[PDB]
Amino acid sequence: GVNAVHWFRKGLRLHDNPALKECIQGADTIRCVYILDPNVGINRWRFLLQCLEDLDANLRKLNSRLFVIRGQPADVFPRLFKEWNITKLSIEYDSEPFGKERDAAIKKLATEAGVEVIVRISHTLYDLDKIIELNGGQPPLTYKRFQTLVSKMEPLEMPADTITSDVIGKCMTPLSDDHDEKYGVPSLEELGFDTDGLSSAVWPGGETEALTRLERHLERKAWVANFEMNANSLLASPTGLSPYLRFGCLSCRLFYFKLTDLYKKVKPPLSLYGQLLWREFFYTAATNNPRFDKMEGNPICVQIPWDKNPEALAKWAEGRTGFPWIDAIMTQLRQEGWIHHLARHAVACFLTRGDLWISWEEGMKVFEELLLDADWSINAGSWMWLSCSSFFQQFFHCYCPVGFGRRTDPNGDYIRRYLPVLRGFPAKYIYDPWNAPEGIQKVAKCLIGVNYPKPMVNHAEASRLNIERMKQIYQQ
Ligand SMILES: N#Cc1cccc(Cl)c1NC(=O)Cn1c2ccccc2c2ccccc21
Repeated sequence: GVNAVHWFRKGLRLHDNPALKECIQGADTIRCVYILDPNVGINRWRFLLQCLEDLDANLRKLNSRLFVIRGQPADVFPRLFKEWNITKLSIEYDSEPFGKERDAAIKKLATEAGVEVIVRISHTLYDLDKIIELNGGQPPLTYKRFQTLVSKMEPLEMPADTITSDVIGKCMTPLSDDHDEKYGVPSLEELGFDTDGLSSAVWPGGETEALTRLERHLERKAWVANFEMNANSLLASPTGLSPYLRFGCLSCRLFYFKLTDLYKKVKPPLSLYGQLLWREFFYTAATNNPRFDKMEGNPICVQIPWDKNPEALAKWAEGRTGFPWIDAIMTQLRQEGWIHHLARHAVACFLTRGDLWISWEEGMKVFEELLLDADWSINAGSWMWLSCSSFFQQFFHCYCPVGFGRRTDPNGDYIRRYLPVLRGFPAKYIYDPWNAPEGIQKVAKCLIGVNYPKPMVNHAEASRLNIERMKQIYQQ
């Protein structure tokens, strides 16, 4: 008699799920559980709930259900193991340090109850511990070294077979009459969110949406882009995949295999999988470093004397800096949950080494709240990279908070879109409205300093001083 539980955390999908697949074989019963207890904003929570709704719908097609349990894993699992006579628990492996800690605690609870624990890798292409072992026990802090080590790995695992009725076979899911009340997927309102002024999501969550986008994304790559940021790129794309990769609606391995297959048929260079390998790079760097998201106590982070300035930080996080390019980017972020990678560079440089001299830790927390694709490893890694705090990054140049926006969207339509208060300004002044004469401000029906703030710093001087201060941290 084998009674199994598969615990969803990431990997919110039925395709390429080796842990769920392995759990199901030889089992008599199976139940898939998600555990949630009622720094995450409404867009991230809405995405998660839509993922869980899609999972429950797809399990329903298999004569099963998703079980959503409200609580803490260490508090709910002991009695669950007992009630359901559980003998096997499966999880997709979590390389991140806090998830490792949580999973080690559950493993000991499982052992005490005589429960076998199955762990399989499917959030990353590679076994990250084997990369670290290859490198002598420390992760590589350069991309080229990472590539070299990966080229000595065994060829990659192919994705596992989707969970179907055939896979499930004679295994089944016992279902109680009270299932939809006791184990049902929560609502935003039940989590405490006012959904009064809530437009529908720019980024619908779920495996079904992810796989649809994946197909269209490949057609676009071959047919339209031919495998090769402008005003268009700043706006969300219907074939963008990154929030689905972060939540695990889309397998990174399935994506990788589909990309290689598409290229083979139609026509590979590393640029074909550039994005996916940077993902593995930061996970690898983070896995053995519990202070990866901190400056102090973080052995890979340069110690830099950042300022504490809650007023400036709040202006940055709420898009009230008086620099329209920065404010529009931070507005799209809060409203929609995604901004272009190069827009992230711009606002991150502004907050840290370029202008405000505020610690990268603070920007990382705002991004963790608002960015759908901001998993902990890549977010902390990127903020250290941008602030010149690790990965041997140097302060060569500083993004201009006027000129970069002006070069990406010369017309300023992006500004007019997210900062409609500035819609009346001509392109000559749209990125530096404080330089507009009062008469232009009067026709635009926007008095700078009254209806839209004046710039919070002088960029030419703040950047000059900042570059100086960073230079002198190092021996000249
Ligand atoms: N990929 C990659 C990569 C590779 C090398 C260097 C950097 Cl900074 C990289 N990050 C980006 O380009 C964009 N990016 C950011 C930029 C600034 C701050 C946070 C983020 C962030 C968070 C989650 C996901 C992508 C993110």
